[PDB]
Amino acid sequence: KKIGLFYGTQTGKTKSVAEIIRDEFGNDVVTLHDVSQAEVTDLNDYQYLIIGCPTWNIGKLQSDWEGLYSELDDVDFNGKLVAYFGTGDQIGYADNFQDAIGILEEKISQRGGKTVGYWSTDGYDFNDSKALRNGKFVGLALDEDNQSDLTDDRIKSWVAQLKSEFGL
Ligand SMILES: Cc1cc2nc3c(=O)[nH]c(=O)nc-3n(C[C@H](O)[C@H](O)[C@H](O)COP(=O)(O)O)c2cc1C
Repeated sequence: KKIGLFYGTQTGKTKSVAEIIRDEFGNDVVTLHDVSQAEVTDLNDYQYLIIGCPTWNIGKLQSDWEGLYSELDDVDFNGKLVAYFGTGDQIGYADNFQDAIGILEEKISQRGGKTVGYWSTDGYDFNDSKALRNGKFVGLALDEDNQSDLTDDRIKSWVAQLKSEFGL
């Protein structure tokens, strides 16, 4: 209802984290949107938005989000509060860890979106990320490949941080 969660997924991993974020907020609060089936004007249907995106070869947006990225100039995000999460592999892609949510955040915040849900880099091992803003991550960084065991507590903490920042 109130929050729209817009995710893109190639191997199902960002999709399953989205479901866990959805159940943590309440199914009554967040509705899931796979960007493969989305129009970019679907983002207009919400004042509170959650962006979910993994980084793929080579340091690119997942392909469904990549498709929409070009059209982001056609939507106005002013007044909207926007959160970001991604899944990533910090061991194999230490130079591009979570680039996708940083790429998306740059554009959306430029087109009006107000970023909520900044996350600590304490607990990760990487060299570089387009997702860094004053030494914080732009949203929750998940690692299902190397750090899957940490993911449930990260979601629980971040959703609680978000419920508070969104005003639920
Ligand atoms: C060929 C390939 C390229 C990848 N490139 C990156 C990348 O540059 N940055 C990153 O953080 N993770 C990278 N990864 C890891 C994926 O982002 C990670 O496994 C993610 O969870 C996949 O999410 P999805 O299942 O929702 O598509 C790559 C994985 C594959 C197999």
